[PDB]
Amino acid sequence: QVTLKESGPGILQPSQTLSLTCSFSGFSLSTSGMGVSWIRQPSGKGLEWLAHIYWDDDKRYNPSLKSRLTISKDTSRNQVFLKITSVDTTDTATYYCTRSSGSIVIATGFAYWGQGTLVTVSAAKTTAPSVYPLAPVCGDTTGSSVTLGCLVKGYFPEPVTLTWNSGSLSSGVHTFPAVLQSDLYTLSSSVTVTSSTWPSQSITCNVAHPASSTKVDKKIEPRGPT
Amino acid sequence: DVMMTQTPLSLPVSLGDQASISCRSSQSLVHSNGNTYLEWYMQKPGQSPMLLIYKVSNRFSGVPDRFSGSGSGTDFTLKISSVEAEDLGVFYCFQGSRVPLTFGAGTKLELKRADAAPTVSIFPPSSEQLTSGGASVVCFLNNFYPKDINVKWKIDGSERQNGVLNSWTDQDSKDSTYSMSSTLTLTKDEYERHNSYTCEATHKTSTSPIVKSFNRNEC
Repeated sequence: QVTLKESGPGILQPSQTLSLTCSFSGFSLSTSGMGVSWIRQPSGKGLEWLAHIYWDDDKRYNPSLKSRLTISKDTSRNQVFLKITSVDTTDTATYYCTRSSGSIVIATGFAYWGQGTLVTVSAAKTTAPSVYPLAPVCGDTTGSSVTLGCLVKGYFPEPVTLTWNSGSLSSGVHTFPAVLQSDLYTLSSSVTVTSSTWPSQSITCNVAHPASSTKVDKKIEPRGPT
Repeated sequence: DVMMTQTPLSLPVSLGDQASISCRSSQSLVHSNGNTYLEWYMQKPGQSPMLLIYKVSNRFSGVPDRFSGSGSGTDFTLKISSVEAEDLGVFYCFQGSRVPLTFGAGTKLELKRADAAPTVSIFPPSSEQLTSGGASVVCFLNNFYPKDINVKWKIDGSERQNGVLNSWTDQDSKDSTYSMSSTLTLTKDEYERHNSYTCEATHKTSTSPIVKSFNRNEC
């Protein structure tokens, strides 16, 4: 019955203004006891409360962001807004909107939450991944199964998608979360297959970076002595 | 600000187990009125947080009787009497007494299983990467438990700490293990200045470390 939906640009550069919208249903903002809070979560990390707006247009902000924050409402349109000025790198987070219990006194009871929208703040320019195939050491291991790899280095923004043999090599696969090397992202993936499979058959790493409209295929091929 | 601290930050659990998480705040949460505003939210991967317990001891509507909360003032506890799979994720205590509103950092309830040693794989720089000036040496440490592991890079028997980037998966859905990727990034020139490359894992499954090494020149 009660729903919340957040929206806004997913990428900004430092110093720009982020304007987010919370669109909702199932309750109205012009009834006593109703409140909408904005909360953010950097990836991996914990929640941080930002602002709260009340049924009567009373407001409350995080003092640690106060000068940059403005919480606003369009009660008619079922819309709650936030404005964050002078964005910097650390404003990179998923931004949630949430309504409180709906009783009377409101700083608690966040029962209904929106989906959350990802905002990333970066001065980085769009950059296609460099994709490198990772062949086993130039050696002679006699194991039943073999591990191969694929390194995806120096891209912006996320996401990248990475499959093996066009998604038809699925298990034995560990694809790691991207990490941020100096404005730029990097990730890697491994496959473990049977030694009778490889190099006897073709294993290729497939990488798409939608944001830059690139697809790269990289065949894993036995190393040479040089 | 009120400082919510949670213990422990990770709790390995078997399905069926009792679970207890503590929340200590930096100051009393009793209002001008006698009622305390201490809450417990939970969050599953890819999903938004959910409210569980409010006013210390009161379950939200539709929250199973297995979820129990107790305490006052400064130390609080959340109890789950029989852990189910749907319970796995992160738990946050929360205060709404004083502005700013704050959450604890979270407690990850995770699945227990038998210890496993990681399968370690080391990978020399691809010739394609070298051509471009860079030299990444990559090490996969796959399917281990517990999640606590440590990686050491050594070049010609000397430990190397700088230019190392690590990444860890979430606990696996089918085998309850964890995996880690560790990349050492050098310049091509630095790479070529040395010979021996070693990725070293220390993990409780053995007193002796699992290492994978290669030598640049002779292969």
